Amino acid sequence: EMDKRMKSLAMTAFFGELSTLDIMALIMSIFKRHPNNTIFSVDKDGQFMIDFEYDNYKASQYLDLTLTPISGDECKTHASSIAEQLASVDIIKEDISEYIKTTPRLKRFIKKYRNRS
Repeated sequence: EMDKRMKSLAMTAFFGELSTLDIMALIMSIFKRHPNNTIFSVDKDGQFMIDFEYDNYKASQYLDLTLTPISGDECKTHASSIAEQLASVDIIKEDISEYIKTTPRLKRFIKKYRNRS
């Protein structure tokens, strides 16, 4: 089930700073857990996001987002965001340590997480 600390941090200290990709990288980094699959989605405001599906939850749930599967037409509309996020996912997977290290908000997040006070 979802980690209560990660959720809290994502919704306060890092409110609005994190993407579903960030959440996937952090889950990988903190918990060594990988998604089962990816879902091409869009949010309330037609922003494209790859969402990540795990055993009992999605990455988007850490951000309290209500996303919807992309339609056929939105595939064309979001082709550029699709290619950038795919490219990022492969980067994250290749060396999660380097990504956390070189992504300032993620590195900060790991610090805030590893310190309950």
